[PDB]
Amino acid sequence: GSLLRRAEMYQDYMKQVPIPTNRGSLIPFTSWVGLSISMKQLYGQPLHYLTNVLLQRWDQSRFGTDSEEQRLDSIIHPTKAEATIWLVEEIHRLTPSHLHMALLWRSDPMYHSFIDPIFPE
Repeated sequence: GSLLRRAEMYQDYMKQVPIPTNRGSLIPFTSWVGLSISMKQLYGQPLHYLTNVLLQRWDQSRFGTDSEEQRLDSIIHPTKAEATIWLVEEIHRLTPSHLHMALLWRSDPMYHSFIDPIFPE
């Protein structure tokens, strides 16, 4: 039963945050985490634990490349990138159980580092 109270409160909160229907202009970016910070600044909403973990994994995945350094937004267009993040965020708001979240957090000693603070409102 470890972490069940906080997982339930967390998922109950995130499932109720609406995905913005009105979008801004394209956001230049050089990392997925960077793009997510821009989105949090501009739209003033948190992103889900599962989104923050996924974006960090996408950034980590680029390391070790044989290619020369290249801006991420020269590979994935910012409009598509932001759309991707809102799509995965909607999945993570609407589908996972709080039991599943508690199970992940039991195995992730740093889980709190992927949970956003409360935003104004």
